[PDB]
Amino acid sequence: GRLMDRIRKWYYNAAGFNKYGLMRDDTLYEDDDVKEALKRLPEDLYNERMFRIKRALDLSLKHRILPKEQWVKYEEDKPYLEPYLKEVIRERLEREAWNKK
Amino acid sequence: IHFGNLARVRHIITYSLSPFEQRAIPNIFSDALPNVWRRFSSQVFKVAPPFLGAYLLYSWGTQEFERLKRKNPADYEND
Amino acid sequence: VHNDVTVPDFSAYRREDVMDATTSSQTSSEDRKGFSYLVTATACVATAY
Amino acid sequence: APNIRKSHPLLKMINNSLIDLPAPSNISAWWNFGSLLAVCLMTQILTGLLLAMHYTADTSLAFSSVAHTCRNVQYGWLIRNLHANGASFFFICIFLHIGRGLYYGSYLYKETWNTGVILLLTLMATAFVGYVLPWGQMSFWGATVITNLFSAIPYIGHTLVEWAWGGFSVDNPTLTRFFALHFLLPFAIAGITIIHLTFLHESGSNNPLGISSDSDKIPFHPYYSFKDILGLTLMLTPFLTLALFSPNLLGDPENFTPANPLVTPPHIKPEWYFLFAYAILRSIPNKLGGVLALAASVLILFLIPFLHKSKQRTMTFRPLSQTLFWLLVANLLILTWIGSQPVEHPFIIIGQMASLSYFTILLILFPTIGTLENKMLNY
Amino acid sequence: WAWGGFSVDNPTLTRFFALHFLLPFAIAGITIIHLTFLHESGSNNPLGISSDSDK
Amino acid sequence: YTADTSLAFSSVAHTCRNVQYGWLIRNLHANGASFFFICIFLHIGRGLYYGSYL
Amino acid sequence: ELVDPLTTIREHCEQTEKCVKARERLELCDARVSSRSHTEEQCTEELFDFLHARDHCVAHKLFNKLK
Amino acid sequence: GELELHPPAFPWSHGGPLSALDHSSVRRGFQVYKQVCSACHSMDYVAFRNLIGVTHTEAEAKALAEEVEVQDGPDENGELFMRPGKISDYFPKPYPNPEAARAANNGALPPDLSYIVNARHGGEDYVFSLLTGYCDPPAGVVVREGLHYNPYFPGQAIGMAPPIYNEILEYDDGTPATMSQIAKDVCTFLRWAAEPEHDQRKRMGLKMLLISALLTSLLYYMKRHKWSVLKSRKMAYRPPK
Amino acid sequence: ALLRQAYSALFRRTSTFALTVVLGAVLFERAFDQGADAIFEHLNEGKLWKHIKHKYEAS
Ligand code: HEC
Ligand code: HEM
Ligand code: HEM
Ligand code: HEM
Ligand SMILES: CO/C=C(/C(=O)OC)c1ccccc1COc1nc2ccc(C)cc2nc1C(F)(F)F
Ligand SMILES: CCCCCCCCO[C@@H]1O[C@H](CO)[C@@H](O)[C@H](O)[C@H]1O
Repeated sequence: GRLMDRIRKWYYNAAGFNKYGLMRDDTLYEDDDVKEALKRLPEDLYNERMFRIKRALDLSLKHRILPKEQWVKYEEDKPYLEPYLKEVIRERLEREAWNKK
Repeated sequence: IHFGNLARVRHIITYSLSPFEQRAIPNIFSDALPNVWRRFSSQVFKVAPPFLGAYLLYSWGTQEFERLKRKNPADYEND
Repeated sequence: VHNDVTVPDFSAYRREDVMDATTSSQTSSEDRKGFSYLVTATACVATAY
Repeated sequence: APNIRKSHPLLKMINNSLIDLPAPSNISAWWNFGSLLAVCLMTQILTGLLLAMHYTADTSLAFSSVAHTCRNVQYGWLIRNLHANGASFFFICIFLHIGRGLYYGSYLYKETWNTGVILLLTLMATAFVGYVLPWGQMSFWGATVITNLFSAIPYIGHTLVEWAWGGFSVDNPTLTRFFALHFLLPFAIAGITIIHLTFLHESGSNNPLGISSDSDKIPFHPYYSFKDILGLTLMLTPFLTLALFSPNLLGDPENFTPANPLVTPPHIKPEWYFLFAYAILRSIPNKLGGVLALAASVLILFLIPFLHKSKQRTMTFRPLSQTLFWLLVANLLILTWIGSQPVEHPFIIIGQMASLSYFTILLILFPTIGTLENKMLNY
Repeated sequence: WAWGGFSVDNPTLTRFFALHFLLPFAIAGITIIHLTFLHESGSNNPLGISSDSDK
Repeated sequence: YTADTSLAFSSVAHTCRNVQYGWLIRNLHANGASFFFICIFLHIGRGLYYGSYL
Repeated sequence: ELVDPLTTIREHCEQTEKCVKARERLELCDARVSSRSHTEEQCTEELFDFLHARDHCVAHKLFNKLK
Repeated sequence: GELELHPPAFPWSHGGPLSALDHSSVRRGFQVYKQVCSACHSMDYVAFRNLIGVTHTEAEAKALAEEVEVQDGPDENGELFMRPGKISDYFPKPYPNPEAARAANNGALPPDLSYIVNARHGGEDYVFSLLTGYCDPPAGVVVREGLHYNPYFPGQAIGMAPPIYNEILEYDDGTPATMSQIAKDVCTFLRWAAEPEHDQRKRMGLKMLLISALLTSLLYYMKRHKWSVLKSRKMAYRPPK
Repeated sequence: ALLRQAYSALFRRTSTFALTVVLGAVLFERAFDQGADAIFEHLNEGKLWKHIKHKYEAS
């Protein structure tokens, strides 16, 4: 429903990672699927992500955040990793199911 | 040995000054405090709520317990 | 190119004596260090006690 | 190897864990408790040895030997103060150490976490036996009441109990074996602490944002050596202030009275750090069920790693989990409070609720809210 | 200072029990260090010549 | 055991006389200390003879 | 003869609106309890409220007049 | 029952975190103990030498100790025997053992007072409020024979008959021996007996605070000074883009 | 300019820095102690044995 979609944008703002300049995907815990997914990222997307994270960590150490202007906006958050992650998980399930078979 | 194998990093420049050129505790009023408040503000409503809800429970039960020690004059009327 | 790169401005953080881009920062060196080392030496004395 | 800090089989160790050890550039003050816990431990051991050197493990001399230590031994009173209060500091520190780990999902480092739990249990048993040593009224009845719970384990009940007591009731044989255990356990703690730090070093420290800190690591020294030393003095001031200005603040006055088997104290209650568990213990009326509830109240910690559903490591970016977390903390102050209150209405029902909520939050709510939160991120 | 008095007496006894209970653990401790240094080189052998050709 | 001049000697006697297998445990401990030294002296000897001290 | 500053201050305190109100409550209980054979009620609670208020008052003052 | 009365908070001269014990009040409290409580209450952990430099002179203390007969022994024939006291002796016990104690107090057992103030919730406030709080039972309350009414004592029926009354003794320093004055002095004394370190403990607490303040300060600067390198650090992303 | 002089004489060479910490502690102790006891005793005028002592000393 286009209602809970209001909820989403709410949560997104409540979470607050955008205040560090992080994209939703930059906050994913690096389990195994994510580890693999990242290895498949194009050089540029990978380095962009790297700087964003090193930037947040520097903010976090400083106990500061980004000026309101620079915060990532809900509709401008690039889910760059989700496509790859989605695939890494498909492949794994395939193998898993095939090995029980 | 963990320094050198850590991560693949490119195109990032950083600048820093010797500690003997800068201020140990700089901008206390223009920067420090403002952020201290910023931070305090953003958490109060997540933290305080349950602690307060406990204070109440505590305060009630402490009193409700003492009240049960006082006598009810309505047990010595009919005698 | 690296020629288009310059060190940001650290005015917001510089100690006074080395705030002026045209004054030898060496004249106030022994001063800025003597202070910070005095603090340290004192912590040592307190800890020794 | 050029510098003798990298090659030497011993200086290489001091170095690879306290000087060149890669630490996240942004770990907060909640990462200062590990070192405090350590220092605390070396401190307890040192003051303990100093006391053990004037103690006498015998029911006819225990109470008085401690009294003799405070009254006659040069600075004996001070060493005694520091030891009993140090045990508190130890727990305050350990509880925050745990909280921190729960909030920032450190438990994902399973072996580091599981060894942490073992350290907690060992520390609790340690303080338990150590408490019996001065042989006061609370020392005897605390020992009597708690160790008596084991007889509630069908079949081998009275057995394990009379074996542990070395007799038919808590008596001298129990005392002397408790002194031995109290003198021993701390070294096991130090032992296991080594293992704890070994597993930890495999991965390195976690950090407040819960994202790889590989792009920004810094040498433990001078950053964290100075940060940790400061964190020490900060805590130490209140510890000492409360110790030197209000010595008997935390202690029960019933322990200034020599144990007596023919006089049960009106209100038998543990030191502050056990209260919450005491509350959960009595919450379930039925000797066995209360024991099991107590057991699980701590053993539940071994389950946290498996009830993580979030796709993010910490709670820094999960507002729902945050409040639920603080609800839990407050849930614990309540149980604590209840633990110090007699078994009477309203306390009895408030207690059963707080217990019920405690397990509910950890077993049901937390894993659920995490799932719910993943969908709110469209994951 | 060691006796805790003017002659070997009770104060000496109680501090000896504590030391006796303690030292053995230090022995275990140091034993670990002993075996660590040893493992750097490996064991020596009756002929005193490199045993690398036959481990 | 009881670390007190008025009870030490007897606490050990009590251990041997009253404690289940206390006599055996006491024997093994005192004699174990000897074994310990016999072993350590040969350990050292070996080391001196075969130049392990290097 | 010497006087116990306690008894003095004890008297002066029993004047308090707090004491007077408490004191009155007691005399009433005592009266109805004393005039009834075979009963439970005990004027403990009332006695306590009075003693609590009186003694509370005594505390601030009493030590001022002690060496 | 199930109702209890809590003592008030008297402003003791030694209540302040930095306020020592009034040694003049402690000296008097000793007399009260020596001449009144000691007839029924033992104080096993205090010795005459403990008075020296605290409330008495060395000469005074030795005297106090000789006023007592102590049982020593054995001798050549293996016989016990009396002897005058030494400053190394502890305060004399009133009875040989609890059984004898109860027998002389109607089955009641007057406790050792060495750690009394720390052994009772209330401390000197509780002991003071009890000594000076004896009165008649309210309506409906009957105290069994041998027992006395005291609201401050749990159960209100205490086996101790009011130990002190005005001029029950006289201070050789010339202080008005009123009942409340007496109780006040013995209570101060009881605090000392439970923790002789009291004063030193607070003198240290003071030094601990100053040094603690000074050091926490310095170390905060040092920590900040080192971290300044990171706190002010700036960075940029410069892809060949 | 003491900071300058101090830095050149005391904090420069690690050897003199340590030597400074020692004499610094020696002096600081002597001073901190007197001041501390002086504060403590003054805060407790006439309550300590030290004070009431005269009343019973004189053979
Ligand atoms: C023997 C005739 C007594 C004299 C003289 C004093 N006390 Fe006593 N005291 C006595 C008895 C028999 C009891 C037992 C009360 C009971 O029923 O258990 C006591 C008890 C106390 C207590 C408190 C006991 C408690 O709180 O449980 C205190 C603190 C106490 N006594 C103090 C005290 C002091 C200061 C005295 C001299 C001024 C003193 N007592 C004299 C009997 C007698
Ligand atoms: C004897 C008690 C203990 C000691 C001496 C100890 C010591 C340490 C030390 C020194 C660290 C590193 C710095 C820090 O993060 O604080 C650490 C980390 C850690 N400890 Fe403990 N610990 C103890 C008990 C426990 C307990 C009870 C738990 C949890 C059940 C635990 C869980 C952890 C975990 C998970 C980490 C990882 C921290 C991170 O996120 O980087 N520890 N501990
Ligand atoms: C993990 C470290 C330790 C903890 C948590 C600890 C805790 C305690 C506790 C709670 C008590 C009772 C304090 C009181 O209320 O009186 C105690 C007493 C005692 N402990 Fe420890 N202790 C530790 C280590 C040691 C060690 C290593 C020794 C021996 C070398 C020791 C010797 C004693 C002695 C002699 C007593 C009895 C005297 C007294 O009560 O003060 N302790 N300890
Ligand atoms: C707590 C007592 C000791 C323990 C537990 C211990 C243990 C060990 C162990 C297990 C070995 C390896 C196997 C062997 O060659 O026997 C070893 C080797 C050795 N130990 Fe010890 N040792 C002890 C005391 C000493 C002493 C007193 C010396 C000499 C002062 C010593 C000198 C050596 C040396 C030099 C080796 C090298 C052996 C070789 O390969 O030639 N150890 N020790
Ligand atoms: C010898 O007894 C010592 C007690 C104590 O407070 O230790 C510091 C004590 C005193 C009074 C009542 C109860 C205790 C001990 O309590 C506990 N002691 C425990 C010791 C170890 C573990 C794993 C759990 C424990 N749980 C408890 C619980 F509070 F839940 F009953
Ligand atoms: C945080 C570290 C605080 C250390 C505080 C050291 C103060 C202890 O100082 C002590 O004071 C006593 C009373 O005057 C003296 O009798 C002792 O000799 C003295 O060492």
